[PDB]
Amino acid sequence: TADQMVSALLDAEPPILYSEYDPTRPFSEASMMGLLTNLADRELVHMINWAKRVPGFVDLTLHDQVHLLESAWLEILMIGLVWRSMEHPGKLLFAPNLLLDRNQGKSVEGMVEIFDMLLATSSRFRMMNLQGEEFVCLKSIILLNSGVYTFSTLKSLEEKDHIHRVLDKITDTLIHLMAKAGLTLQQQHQRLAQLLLILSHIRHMSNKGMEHLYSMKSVVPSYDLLLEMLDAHR
Amino acid sequence: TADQMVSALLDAEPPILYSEYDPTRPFSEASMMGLLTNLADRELVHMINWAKRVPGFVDLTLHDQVHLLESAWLEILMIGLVWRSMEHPGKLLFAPNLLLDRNQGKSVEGMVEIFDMLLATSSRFRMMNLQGEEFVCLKSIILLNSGVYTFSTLKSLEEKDHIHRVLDKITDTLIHLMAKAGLTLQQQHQRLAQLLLILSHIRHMSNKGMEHLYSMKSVVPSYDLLLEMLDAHR
Ligand SMILES: CCCN(C)C(=O)CCCCCCCCCC[C@@H]1Cc2cc(O)ccc2[C@H]2CC[C@]3(C)[C@@H](O)CC[C@H]3[C@H]12
Ligand SMILES: CCCN(C)C(=O)CCCCCCCCCC[C@@H]1Cc2cc(O)ccc2[C@H]2CC[C@]3(C)[C@@H](O)CC[C@H]3[C@H]12
Repeated sequence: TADQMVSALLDAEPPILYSEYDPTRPFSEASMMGLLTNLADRELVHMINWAKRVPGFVDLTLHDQVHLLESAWLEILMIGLVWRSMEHPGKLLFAPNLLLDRNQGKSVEGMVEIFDMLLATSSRFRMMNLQGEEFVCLKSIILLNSGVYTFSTLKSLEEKDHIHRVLDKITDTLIHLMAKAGLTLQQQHQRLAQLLLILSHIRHMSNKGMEHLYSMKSVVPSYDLLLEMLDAHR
Repeated sequence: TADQMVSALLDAEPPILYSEYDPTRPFSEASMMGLLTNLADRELVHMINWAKRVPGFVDLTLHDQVHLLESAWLEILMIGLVWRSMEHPGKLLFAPNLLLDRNQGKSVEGMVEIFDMLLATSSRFRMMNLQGEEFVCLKSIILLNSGVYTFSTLKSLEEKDHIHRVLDKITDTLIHLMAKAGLTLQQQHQRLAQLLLILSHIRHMSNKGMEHLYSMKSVVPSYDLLLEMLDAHR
């Protein structure tokens, strides 16, 4: 049911991790990229656990699970960051001990442009009063949607049909949440659209972020890493 | 009204332009990039005329009109291409005299990857049976939405509020179209979501296309070009 979908997603939420650095040492000696890389690397392991709990995800082939996570990982990191930063105007809560403003983004060439986008997205979330139940629906939508247009064998046709069925169930769930909040039918469809259009901007920001990461010529999980992490034993 | 919005958008549609090349000359001697650049350059002029007819667009400042078109131009070109290609499986109808398959995209390094995405998007449009009235709504949404998160003066706050009001009116229009087609309330909100999620993929494809164009180090309209074209006399 829609209420069961909501509880499942909320129950699956990953933990909020801390940055790893000597708090009794001067900040200017740290590698900003080192801290951010190390944080994301640890978040990615919990990402895989969360993804396996998104209803419908483990019904797909391992190959298609990997394709979806390879497309979506940075969008999923970024929507979590924007959500964890919503109540910190002007700052990005990478971790509770790593709350950064835009001037701190200037320590890495090209990064302040990305921080500005993330900050503006968190502002948009605040303006709309995004609720946590909506947040978990949108994050699941990113996981299922971001790689689905870039997979026509029979099995692929079946995998795409299943993804679109799950996506439709999440839509039904978002509408149900909004009807419960007292929105009119018109406000429900307007708010659904506003939320989904924000996903376009998250995609944009992920593309700009990935371009920035690739420009360091080093900071990106490989196909084989994600495959090994998703291909678990019992 | 919603019906008036639909008629206004349909009436504003740009013409379908032809590629410029000697049809009595061998194809292998043409510059593929030359043909594609020259086509897009001519489409951009008609783009500006169309944008000025999207309800609400000319109410914005010239500066914000330019920002929106600078963000959105390639997405708007690409959604038109995908729409003009819907009934040509396996081909991209850049122009009626320039219908290209994926092997023709291999003549420019890096381009076949983009052609594959565009082709897969046109397939998705065919699968959903996208209607022309829906197409014009989605194209207007791209224009209004793609640059709205990347503009907090009072005037900017007013410009963003107006954009979001127009966007909400287009949502209402898309729902109205779907109710008229006989869809249930559930199918209406599911189809609205499916359409808006495709816009995320169009954004993605524009980002990959822009990366490809910038990699030629040359093929992109400048801020000053768009400003001069939008800043018309009477
Ligand atoms: C084959 C084995 C592979 N082997 C050897 C490995 O070590 C495998 C590890 C491979 C994964 C390594 C990925 C590291 C990604 C770091 C992302 C970084 C942290 C972060 C964290 C967040 O929560 C939310 C968002 C963001 C990003 C936002 C956009 C930013 C600011 C960009 O502009 C520059 C930095 C970016 C931020
Ligand atoms: C300051 C004055 C400036 N000055 C001097 C000028 O000349 C101002 C002209 C500046 C504008 C020039 C932009 C040229 C853009 C060409 C885009 C090209 C044609 C096209 C047409 C479509 O309808 C739909 C889509 C697409 C694109 C899809 C993605 C593709 C395949 C990429 O992978 C490589 C080619 C791309 C396709």
